[PDB]
Amino acid sequence: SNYPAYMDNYLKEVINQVEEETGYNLLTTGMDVYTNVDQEAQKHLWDIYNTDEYVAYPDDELQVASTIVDVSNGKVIAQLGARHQSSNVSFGINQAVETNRDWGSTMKPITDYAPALEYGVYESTATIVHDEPYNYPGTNTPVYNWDRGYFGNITLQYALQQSRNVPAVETLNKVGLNRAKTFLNGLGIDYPSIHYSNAISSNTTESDKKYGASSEKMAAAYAAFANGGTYYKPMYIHKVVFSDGSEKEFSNVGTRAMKETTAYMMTDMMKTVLTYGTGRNAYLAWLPQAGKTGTSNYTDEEIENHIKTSQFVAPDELFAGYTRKYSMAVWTGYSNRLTPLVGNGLTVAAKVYRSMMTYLSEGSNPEDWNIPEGLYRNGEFVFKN
Amino acid sequence: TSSKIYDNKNQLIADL
Ligand SMILES: *C(=O)[C@@H](NC(=O)/C(=N\OC)c1csc(N)n1)[C@@H]1N=C(C(=O)O)C(=C)CS1
Ligand SMILES: [Cl-]
Ligand SMILES: [Cl-]
Ligand SMILES: [Zn+2]
Ligand SMILES: [Zn+2]
Ligand SMILES: [Zn+2]
Ligand SMILES: [Zn+2]
Ligand SMILES: [Zn+2]
Repeated sequence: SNYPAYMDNYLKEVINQVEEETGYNLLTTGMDVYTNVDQEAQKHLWDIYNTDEYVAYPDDELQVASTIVDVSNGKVIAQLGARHQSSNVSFGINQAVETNRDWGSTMKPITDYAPALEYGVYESTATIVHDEPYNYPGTNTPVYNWDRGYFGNITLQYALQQSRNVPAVETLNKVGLNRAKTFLNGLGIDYPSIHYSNAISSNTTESDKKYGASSEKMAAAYAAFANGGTYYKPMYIHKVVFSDGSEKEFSNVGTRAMKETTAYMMTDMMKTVLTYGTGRNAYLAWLPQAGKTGTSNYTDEEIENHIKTSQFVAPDELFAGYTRKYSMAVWTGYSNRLTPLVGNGLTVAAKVYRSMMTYLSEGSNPEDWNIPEGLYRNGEFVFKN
Repeated sequence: TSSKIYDNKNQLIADL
């Protein structure tokens, strides 16, 4: 024995964060490290992943990777990048932190809508947007919705709820690429160069751990919504003790990335995603929470030469939700993007989220968010004073 | 070289 299997991923990042911070590799240098991982939470997550006691998987090769963050300090309390993957070699690639996969629509809240309300492009969640034939700015390439259809004049909250692409890209045009990119920096996310395609895709040209999105980064980002607009750099360690006796404490300093009002508005709209939208498989009548779903697609080449079914398919299915205490981003798909997620497999990400959040909150007495000063309700929407 | 690692409840979880 050396270390349990369920901590492989977590321990991998600890080694790295200590390395980045102090500059020493604890595998060749004696140190005592106190981490933020919630052992019991980890264990439970592992069972959700590797057992059939919580979620019905279509098979054992389907993958999952998620990260749970404490929205009050950015501490990563649980993380796991793969399931039923026992190719024992320690600290292999941890998918929870890799930004090689597309997070689709989970990018809409932080890349289009948050910035819009933040910068005054929209004054309320009732604002009327446009889901009509529309081409990517500066091109004749059309922006398609999954059903290749259009709802026309719908409200901001409804556009998000049903995850309509047109309104999202259009919104990104009104917000402006440069400040949309600056707004993501406030949430830890960045691209080499941002493009309109990023209004609904995290797909980027350069492949680094920094560019794009990963469960790790998405959770930290959404944590900002939950706590009122403050972004905390994800942390795996909070203290290390060198063999000499001197110690190092790591601070959870948070930076405001959006107004208190913007956060409440985004949150308000995102809970309707779980109630009447795409994220209905993660809904809990007793838990005040909000989230967003995402589905990536296959290229034409892929659909014709590699996809052998007429069933709705995708290489990636994602969910990123949060309660008032915890933020969790989930990723699902196969190591080989060419193996699609089908029917039952697509509900996996949401259900994995629901199971974990149940575990983390059913015991406590969860509180809701309170309408901050500067906004007022009016039936189903929220407006600025 | 040996490095002990603890969780958030400050209880040992690994030694490397
Ligand atoms: C957001 O996720 C959005 N997704 C897409 O438009 C994409 N494919 O649709 C098949 C997409 C985004 S990035 C990429 N390569 N392809 C909408 N999201 C959902 C959802 O489940 O949240 C939809 C159901 C409709 S499409
Ligand atoms: Cl109308
Ligand atoms: Cl020691
Ligand atoms: Zn359990
Ligand atoms: Zn197995
Ligand atoms: Zn328009
Ligand atoms: Zn461009
Ligand atoms: Zn401590």
